[PDB]
Formats: sequence, C-alpha cells, structure tokens
Amino acid sequence: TFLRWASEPEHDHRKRMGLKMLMMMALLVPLVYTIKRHKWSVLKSRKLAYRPP
Amino acid sequence: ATFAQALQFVPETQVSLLDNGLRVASEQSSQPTCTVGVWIDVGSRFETEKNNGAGYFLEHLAFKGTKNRPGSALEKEVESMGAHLNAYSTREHTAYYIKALSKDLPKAVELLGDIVQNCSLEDSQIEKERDVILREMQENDASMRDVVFNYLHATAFQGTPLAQAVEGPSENVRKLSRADLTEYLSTHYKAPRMVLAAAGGVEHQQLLDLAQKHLGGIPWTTPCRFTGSEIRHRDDALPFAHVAIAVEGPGWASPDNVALQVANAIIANKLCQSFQTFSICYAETGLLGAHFVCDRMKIDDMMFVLQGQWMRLCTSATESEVARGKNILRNALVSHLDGTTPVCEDIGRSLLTYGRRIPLAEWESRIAEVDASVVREICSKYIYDQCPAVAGYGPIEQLPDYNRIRSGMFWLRF
Repeated sequence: TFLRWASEPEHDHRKRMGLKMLMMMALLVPLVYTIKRHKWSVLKSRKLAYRPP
Repeated sequence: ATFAQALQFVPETQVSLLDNGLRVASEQSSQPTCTVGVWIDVGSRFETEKNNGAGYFLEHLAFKGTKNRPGSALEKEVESMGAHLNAYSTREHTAYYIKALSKDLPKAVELLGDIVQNCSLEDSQIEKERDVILREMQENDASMRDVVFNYLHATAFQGTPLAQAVEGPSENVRKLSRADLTEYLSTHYKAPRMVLAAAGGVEHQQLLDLAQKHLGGIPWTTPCRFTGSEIRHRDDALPFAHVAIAVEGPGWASPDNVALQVANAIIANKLCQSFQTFSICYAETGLLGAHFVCDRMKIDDMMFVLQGQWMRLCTSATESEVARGKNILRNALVSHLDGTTPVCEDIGRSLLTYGRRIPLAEWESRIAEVDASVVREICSKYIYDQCPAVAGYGPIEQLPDYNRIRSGMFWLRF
C-alpha cells in the first residue's frame, strides 16, 4: 500500500476528479445531445416533394 | 385648416340596422357618382377542405345569372347604365360592388340584391366556370408574388382553415358540385353578416329604403395557430428569387396595429430589387413581415439587411425615424381614402372588422399616441426573438437555412 502511494501520490485526487468529471459528463452529454437534436430537427423532419410541370 | 382641424370636415358614415340584421352604411358627399356594394363576412378561412373553392366559384358565377334576369340581361343592364360591377374574395371577406352614377342608385342596389339573395346557378354556366377557373390556375401560375404569398400563408398557418388558398385546389374546384355551392350560399350569405355600404352622392335614407325594398328578404336567422415553418420551391430557371418572411401579427382588434404600421413605414432597396413591407391582418392573427425580389447571388445580403432593420427597430428606435413613420402612415391613410370606391371599401371592411367605421380623428389621435418607446416595445413584443414563417420561390439556394434565419431574429449584442 505504501509503495502504491509512493508510485501514485495523486491517487486520491485522481479518483476525486474522476468522480467529479463522471458526474459532469452525466450532466452534459445528454444536454449537448439534446441541443444537437434540437438544432438538427429542422433537417431531420423536413419533407421534400418533386413537382414537375 | 390644420391636418387635425381638416379631419373634422370628413362627413360621418351613418349606420342603420335592418330588421333581418343587414347593416346599411353610407357616407354622403357632394359627388356626382357613387359606388354601392355588399360586403359579406365569408372567406376561404370559413371553408372546409370539401368546399375550399366555393367562394371563388360563387364570385365567378355571381354575375353570370340570377332568377329574375339571365346573366346576359344582368350584364346588359349594368353596361347600359354606364356602371362597372366588380367583385373580390379574400380569405375573410367577400365583396360585390356596383360603381355607378348618383341618379342610378335605385337600380344598382336592386341589382346587388338580385345578385345576393337569388343567384341562378345554371349547370352549363357552372361547367363553363369550371373551365375558366382551370385556365385561371395556369394563368395565376405565372405570378410569382401571389404564389409566394400563398406559400407563406400555407406554411404559416398549416393545420388551420386560414392556410388554404382562396382559389382552392384544382381537384376541389373540379369536383365542386352545384349542391355544395347552394349549401355554401345558404350557410354563409345571410344577414346580419352583410353590410350594404355606399358613399359619394348617396343620401342615407335613400340607401336604407332601397336596402329594405331589395336586401330585406335575406333570411333573418378552430384555434388559429402560427407555426414558424418554411416552404422552399426552387425552379432554378426562374430569373429572380422571390422571398416573403413574416411573423404572427395581431388581429384586427388590437391597438398594436398602428405601431406596427409605423414600424413598417420606418423600414434600403439598393441591395435588393423591389423590397416591400406588409402587415396583413386577420380576425385573431396576422402576418407582419417583408417580401422582396432578389438576384440569384444576393438573397443572403437582403435578408441580413431586412433582419438588421428589424433588430434596430426592436432595440434602438430614435424619435426622428418614428416621427417620419407616423407622417408616412398619416399620408398613406388620407391618400388611400381618396376616391369613392376606396371609402366604400373602407366602410364595408371596417364594419365587417371593427363593427364600426373608425373616423380619421381617432386614427390620428392613435398615431399621435405612438412614440419611439412604444415602437421599440411593440416591435420587441412581436418581432424580436420570434420564430418566423418563410416562403421562397426560387431560384433559392443562397437563402439562409431556417436556423440561420431564426438566429438572425435576435442580437447577441443586445
């Protein structure tokens, strides 16, 4: 355990930042995906017709 | 004789209510000739998909025959007196007016009654009108502006009776039977939904007597949503691009209409070819926006300039520009009301729209109320950060995508 701590003194801080960034991504990824879907809905739902004379 | 002083000289429009409900309105003046007419609160927005073209068909065959006199006889009687009969149909109103001399008033009103109450729907005449309207479809196909505005209405109101065209689909007019037209007449052409309006050399009691004599036999007894969509027909071989962009506007009954008119009057054709601003008003909704022709390579710049003008009005409108817009609106109103046909049309439409003939003094007081702060507030209320309805008849390729157009409706600086 001591040798592991010496190898990785940032172990606890790395784990804490990992948890914080996991929560951050859980908040952001659905939101940014929803923003992209909202912006792209105009193209995703647009209907086109061909009306030759 | 100041402008405000001069407005009082305008004679009032006497209004009377008949027993059956028909509203008879007149504006007497020292005019040798008059323009009587009947205005009906029936239009395309009151028609279902089954009978979308009913009103236009009735307008077509209205002067083609009545029970008392055949269509040839009716037309000959109109022509011999020197009068001109005319008719128009909007999505909300339908008018038949006879423009004649002051001494020809007694006949003309009778004529209107003969057109309104007892219309002879000859089957052969109905088929002839079918053929005429079918040709008129291709005739209207040439007019780019009308196609653009039909696109704009269809995309703006979509699932609403306000979105279908006045003429209607080709299939609908093709299959529109006589019984459908008769039912449309019975359910729609009835008092009190009718105003007999006349102005010029007409005495009001004379008009009332004529209306009681002829127009006295008339029988006595969906949520409109604005969807900010777009339509884009390309047809790249056309010379110039046509575009019309609009936002939902207030109905007829709204104080904000005058401020919007001033804002439109305030609204650079150098980038464009012929750019115009429109404020089409309906009962509960309306299309407030602009319409312009473009070179194939300059749609984006004109759209940018128009939206920049909109944003400038919504955010920072100086007093000088608002005063100029108010003066322009006053001049436009007074100049438009010149002429017997314009005042008669104004009387009819106002009675069908406001329930009263709003005098010019009230219009000018309302315009005087308008201020730069009021203009900014109302423009921000109706224009700023609003989803617009866009209609583009090609060649449209440089027209910005709907997301770009929508993002151009607000300012990051503001």
